[PDB]
Amino acid sequence: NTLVKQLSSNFGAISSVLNDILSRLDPPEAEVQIDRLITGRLQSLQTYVTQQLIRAAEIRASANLAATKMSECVLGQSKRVDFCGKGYHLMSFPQSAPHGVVFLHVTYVPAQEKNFTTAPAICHDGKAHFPREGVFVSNGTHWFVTQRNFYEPQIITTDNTFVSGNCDVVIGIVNNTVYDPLQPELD
Amino acid sequence: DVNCSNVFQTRAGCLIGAEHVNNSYECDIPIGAGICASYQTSQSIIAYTMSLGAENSVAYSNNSIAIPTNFTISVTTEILPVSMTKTSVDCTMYICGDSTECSNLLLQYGSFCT
Amino acid sequence: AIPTNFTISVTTEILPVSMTKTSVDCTMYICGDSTECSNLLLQYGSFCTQLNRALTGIAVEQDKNTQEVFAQVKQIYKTPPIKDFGGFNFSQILPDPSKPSKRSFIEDLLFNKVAQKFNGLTVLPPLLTDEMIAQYTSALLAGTITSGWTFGAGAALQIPFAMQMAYRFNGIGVTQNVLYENQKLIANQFNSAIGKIQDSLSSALGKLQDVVNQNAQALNTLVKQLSSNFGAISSVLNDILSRLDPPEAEVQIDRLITGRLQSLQTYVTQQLIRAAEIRASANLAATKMSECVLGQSKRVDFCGKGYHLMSFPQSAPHGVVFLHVTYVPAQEKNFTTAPAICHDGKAHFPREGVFVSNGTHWFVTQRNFYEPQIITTDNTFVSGNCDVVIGIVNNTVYDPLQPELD
Repeated sequence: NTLVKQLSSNFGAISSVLNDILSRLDPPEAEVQIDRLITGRLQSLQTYVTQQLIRAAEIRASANLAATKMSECVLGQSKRVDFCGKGYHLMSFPQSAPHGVVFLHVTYVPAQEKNFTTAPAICHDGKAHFPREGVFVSNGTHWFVTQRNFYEPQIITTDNTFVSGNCDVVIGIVNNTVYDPLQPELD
Repeated sequence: DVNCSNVFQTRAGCLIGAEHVNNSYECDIPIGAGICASYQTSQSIIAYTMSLGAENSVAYSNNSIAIPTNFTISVTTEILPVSMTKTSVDCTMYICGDSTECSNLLLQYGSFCT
Repeated sequence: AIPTNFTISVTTEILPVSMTKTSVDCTMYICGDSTECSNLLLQYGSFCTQLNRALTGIAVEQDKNTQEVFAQVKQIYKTPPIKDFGGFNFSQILPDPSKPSKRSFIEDLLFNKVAQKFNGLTVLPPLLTDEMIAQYTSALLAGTITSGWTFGAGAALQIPFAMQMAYRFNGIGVTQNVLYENQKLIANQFNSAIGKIQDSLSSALGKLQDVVNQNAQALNTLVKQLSSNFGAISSVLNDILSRLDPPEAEVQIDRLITGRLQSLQTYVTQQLIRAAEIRASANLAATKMSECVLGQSKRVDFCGKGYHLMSFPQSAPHGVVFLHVTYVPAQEKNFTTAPAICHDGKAHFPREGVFVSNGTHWFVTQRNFYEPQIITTDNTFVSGNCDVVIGIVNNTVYDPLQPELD
């Protein structure tokens, strides 16, 4: 609609019609009137194309950004933090849209939580025990073992705890016995 | 940029028609200098300071860790453009019409329209 | 070569998220305390109408970039009252209450380094002040030393820093038991790395200064154009009308209006190009906020230089300062390795480590640290015979299942 208004503007002349200049004015003296009309429109065309090149860069930047999310969030699982939506992304569902695309991410965000006591290490017979990938928790006096996501207490055995020296090197290490399933198997 | 009932003089401007209160609410209409305006409580246009969020703190401990017990499933929606419309502009039709001398002067600027 | 020692190094990175705002109007620039100037400006009103909609379209994007980098959560977290963070002393990144502003000592050190409106060069004031930006940076540093990565994806989960530091160190392949055996060594190297950055920033922020210089340089260009004649004899509109009548001065006023429209189209073109660089840099800075600060990103040459463990975002005028914690090994030796070890006709392949030797005995350790461990059957597994492997040595396995039966 902006280019339509340029055809009606006189640009300092007496009329914006090309046929009107060659009717009321002689051709030998009409060269100074048509030149101002053409020059006034060339500045509008150069500005129009300049704006289209800038808007094309924003669309190109959005197309390259959406292409990475199409080959990672949809095709495969992206382990990045806050990339495929907002939370632990699992799978995506791309949907079509006029002059665009709509993404449907399925995140995994926990809900409520509780509070339990922990310990950096557990000392048994002078050997420091460390978890493999879990975290030592405790409800009452009992010391259990769970993962770092869902609350699933288990029994602290020898398969989840490994020795790594003595107990006089860990600052703030507690003292608690460790159940050994190998002993009842030999009895 | 005017030096200054319900007159409020801030670092961004001068608003006449909104009473400033000591309470802080959520932002809505941005004005400047971290001051927003909204239609809240009779109810009229009042001025206040925008709220940056609910101030809270986490009790730091040395022998306690929070373990989540319940998990939920949330689905989000994002909008990203892909393409737009395509147009075309020609010098022989937009600049000149059904004339003859108009196309003669355009030949001198043929490199621009090309 | 298996590394035996580890060091802690902190790198810096200056990236700009925003700039200065400036609004230009055709009224206080092209026209004057004159009367005929406005009449001619109505024929070229379509050019100035786009200026009032293109310059304002940049100011709405500068405030939007600030809501994507510094605005990540909806809760304002504060620092805990206990200053004991597991042996690590935090005071350089925490806001000092004795200071008049809510900024730390590092944020206050970089702040010291970082007539025109009468001609139609109005400056729009920013929305977010310098006090509200420091509040968002304090909430990110509070959740990092406490939670770390659980506050940005749900509720805040409290966890001591002694056990949280071991989780950040296991993201490279090293076990967690090594951190507890050298807890005093990491605390001495972490505090020494902060002193090197503090002394370096007290005696160069060129990424945030060149942007301001380019803004003021383009403003002086429009000032020089108003004093020119553009083919006439004067520049003030109140001087030409006082000596020439409007019926005869129309050949000079049109040249001044046209000669100023070229500078407006050139100035608005450079602002749109510089806005694309700030918008592109804002998307890259917002990505590192959710990758380096939020979570442990294993990307190479992305969160500093080397193995990344944690980050600490800071504040900066028209920018953002990051403090990554890199990991680089040092002091390595030479040991003899072997692809596999044959026992009673079975090739034992490792699971996560590699066999090492010192010329006499044969040990086994991981891929990132030298830990002298005996050859066990629980750390390896059999797979076929020994005549299908090109390179394999022969050594007796201790077999931990033998002493258990005695």
